[PDB]
Amino acid sequence: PISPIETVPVKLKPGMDGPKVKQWPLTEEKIKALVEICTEMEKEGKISKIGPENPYNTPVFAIKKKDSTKWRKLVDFRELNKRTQDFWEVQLGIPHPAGLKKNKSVTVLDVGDAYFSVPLDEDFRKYTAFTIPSINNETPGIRYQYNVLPQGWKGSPAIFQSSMTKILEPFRKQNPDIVIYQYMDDLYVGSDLEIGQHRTKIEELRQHLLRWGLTTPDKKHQKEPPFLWMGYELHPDKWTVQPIVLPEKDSWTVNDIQKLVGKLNWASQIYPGIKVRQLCKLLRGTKALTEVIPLTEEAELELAENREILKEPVHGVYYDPSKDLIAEIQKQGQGQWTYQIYQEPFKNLKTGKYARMRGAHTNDVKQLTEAVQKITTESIVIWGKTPKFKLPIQKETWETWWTEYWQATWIPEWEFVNTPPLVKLWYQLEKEPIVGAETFYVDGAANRETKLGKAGYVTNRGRQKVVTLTDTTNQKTELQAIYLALQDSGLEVNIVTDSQYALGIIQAQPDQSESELVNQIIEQLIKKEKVYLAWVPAHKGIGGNEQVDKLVSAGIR
Amino acid sequence: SPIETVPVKLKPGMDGPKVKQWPLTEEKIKALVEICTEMEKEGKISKIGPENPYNTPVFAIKKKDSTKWRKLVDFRELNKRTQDFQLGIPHPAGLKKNKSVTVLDVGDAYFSVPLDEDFRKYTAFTIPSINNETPGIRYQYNVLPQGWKGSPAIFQSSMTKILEPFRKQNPDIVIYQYMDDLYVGSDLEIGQHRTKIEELRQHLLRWGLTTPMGYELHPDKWTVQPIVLPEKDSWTVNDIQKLVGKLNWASQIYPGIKVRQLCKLLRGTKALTEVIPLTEEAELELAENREILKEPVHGVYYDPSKDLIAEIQKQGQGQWTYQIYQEPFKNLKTGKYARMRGAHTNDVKQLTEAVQKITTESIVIWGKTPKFKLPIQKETWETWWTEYWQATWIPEWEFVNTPPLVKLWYQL
Ligand SMILES: CCc1nn(CCO)c(CC)c1Oc1cc(C#N)cc(C#N)c1
Repeated sequence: PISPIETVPVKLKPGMDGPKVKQWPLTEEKIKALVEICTEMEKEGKISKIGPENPYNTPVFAIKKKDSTKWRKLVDFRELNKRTQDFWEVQLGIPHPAGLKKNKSVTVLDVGDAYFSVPLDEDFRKYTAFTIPSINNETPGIRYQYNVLPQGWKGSPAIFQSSMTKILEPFRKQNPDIVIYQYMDDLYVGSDLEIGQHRTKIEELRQHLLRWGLTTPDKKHQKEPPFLWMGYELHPDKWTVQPIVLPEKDSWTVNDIQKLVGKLNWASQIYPGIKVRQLCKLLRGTKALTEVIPLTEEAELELAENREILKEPVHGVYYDPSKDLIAEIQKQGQGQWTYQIYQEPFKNLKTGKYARMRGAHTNDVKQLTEAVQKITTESIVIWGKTPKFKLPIQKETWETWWTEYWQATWIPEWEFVNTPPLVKLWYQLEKEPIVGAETFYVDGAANRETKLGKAGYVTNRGRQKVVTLTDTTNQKTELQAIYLALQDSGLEVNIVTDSQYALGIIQAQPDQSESELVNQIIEQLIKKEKVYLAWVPAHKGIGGNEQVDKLVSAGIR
Repeated sequence: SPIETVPVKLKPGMDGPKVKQWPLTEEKIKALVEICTEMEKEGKISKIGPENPYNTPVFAIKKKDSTKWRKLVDFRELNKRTQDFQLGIPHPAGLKKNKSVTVLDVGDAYFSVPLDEDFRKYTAFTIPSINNETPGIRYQYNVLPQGWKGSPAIFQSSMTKILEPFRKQNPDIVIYQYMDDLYVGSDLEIGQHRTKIEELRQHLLRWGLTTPMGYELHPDKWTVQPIVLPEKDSWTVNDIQKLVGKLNWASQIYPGIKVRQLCKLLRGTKALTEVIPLTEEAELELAENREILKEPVHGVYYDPSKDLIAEIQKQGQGQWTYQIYQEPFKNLKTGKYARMRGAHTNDVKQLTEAVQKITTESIVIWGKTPKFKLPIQKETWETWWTEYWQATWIPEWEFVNTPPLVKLWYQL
């Protein structure tokens, strides 16, 4: 059918007019197919013959699907699409199974010949003009135009969507306790009614839809659980990921590892513990797709650990709006975090992992906070509410960090859970200068042209040292200088730098870095018993800084 | 009750806003649906089709002394693409000098004036749904929308008529309109002041707008807090070094600053804890600088062609410092914010309070909101700001990593 729904007024982009793309001369066979295909469509009101007036045209083509000798009609709307107004956006997200509410009875109804059952604005049809060419550019071809939403046109997905929304509205009002999910041409229906009433409610729905030009499958034609939906396997009381097969292979290509990471990240939705970090590392620099990449000992271990996890089929439960959501997070390793969300202890609605920030100097407290934030966002999207957190960090550790950190931070309602490895700060800078501790005045310089540099210090105990560095930057020398002072100092130290850069890094109590150097410094800071770090403006009559600036600057301009 | 609509126009080349809707809680979605289905019945808004490619974000807030959900539309994009907002509202310089200023929400007035038919499209917004089960509920405005700077610009004519009697009766009272609010300042005793506000609400009442003893500001008692120089008997190298740094920095703002005498004390590689007696010379320089820091700042002047910028620092113990300038260091205003009894455990809560306070002051002083540099993670702010937000307006903001020194310079 063709829905009796009021049409959506459509228009071309402001300073633009309809397409006028000439018809390529087509094969005798392809021309025959188009004629019959179009005759059928015309008979169903999908298209209509047009006068010579209409100056618009869009190319037409014909292709046959194999294992069958049945032709298909392809229209190239690339041009019309460039000229068509921008529309809204069908949806801002895809439903996640974990968000699906528990309902005794569920039915899937797909809207049949979707796009073709919806009318197109009459004032716009003129722009959908296409021509079946005559055997060898004989004379005028048979000219048609669409009356319905053309397959592959810009506004079809959005217009169909709206039409369905308008159609479903009255039924929604009269049946507030029934869930209907609109997804493309599909339609999923859920209720807490016993079959009987539900099949009746379904039938009533279909009748309302049919009364509006939309065909659906009848009982015996409806799909049965499990439902294989957009990568998922849906059962009435549980869900999981579509059967994942980890390819047993000797020699892996970039493409193979890419697909592997993909399936793994995908499986991470329900399978807890999946680690992908070591595999991603191999995908650095890549340069090729068919190039084979040898697996590191670490990747082989990671892959093996993943296999074990995937050997045992895991399932997810559905959402109960009456119960609270609980999210638990655990540290898997170096910058690796996993979480799980449930309502009833250990009956997971969903799983996930977190492993961001490319080592831009961070600690476990910052990471945990980031993971909490990420989880919070997805919970709002999926369930419309934030979960209660179970964190492997002491309230004391948390308060100490937050109160003293420069950035405003805030975790929703959480509770400590003794699940090792626990999150903690590995070292802490002193609040005031240490009495009876050597004071190192450090500094570093680097020549912009030569990339050569010097790093060193001078103490109050009269000590001195100056190292020469190759292929360095000002930043690296400043950090080198601090590293030097930490190496030659012992348990208690006061360090005075002129680098806001280094002060910034160290103050944030990092425990991980992409910089081998910063790691040296961290490793060294952990060993100390007491460390005080102060800053002074450079190029001033400031005793100490004024002097290190000499030996470090000499020979390096 | 339609009238002759004011034809609105986007900037040449500029196109309507296409800003994504951020996920909202079920609680807020429920509230917005209830509010919107009611505004639709009243003809203020109407459903729209997919042929409307525009979108503006929407949220749900609750003002102070209010337990009823309110709709807050984030028109920041549309506002930037409008002006028009052409015929603006002049900012009175007398407002910042009043003994007291009262803020009154007059947003309910805008729903009387119909919006230009050809502009309506640009006011489109979406009510999202949980787990994207349902496609968003789409609407657009038929009347002047709250939050759009075009509404007060258009409503000026009617606002001046409403206020004419009250104005002639109290020609010493200053009335400033900014977005959905009215700023009313007088030098009257608090008693008369409040009495005059009550009278003003009656005038507004006669025009259908119930304008509810609102937030009371005292711009007189606003004094730019200095940079603060310590006051100790004995000083260490560390203290002088901490002082030299602080002054070295401040010297970039206040020209009259000197540091040569103090720096003379810091010579040789001494231990940080070593006590150092200050020379009588350094004593003067120090005292002399403190005097400079008491007074404003010579050279800085508000330039109406340039944007206002506000930086905030977390000081700890519920304390926050902030600075307003148009060009870095050239501080037009500096201040402080201390957590009010309740937020005893929330950084985001305190930061949103501080932002609103600073924004309010900017409106009073310059009649413009500053662009904020927020010491927080975007996603965190994005997730929580609406939880404690109570203003009808929304300033522009960006997220930054506070330079550790800056905290000290402004530390109190
Ligand atoms: C109300 C729709 C619905 N609820 N539940 C939870 C049952 O307790 C399920 C699992 C079977 C549904 O079915 C879908 C089937 C397909 C398919 N094919 C897709 C989606 C979605 N989203 C949902």
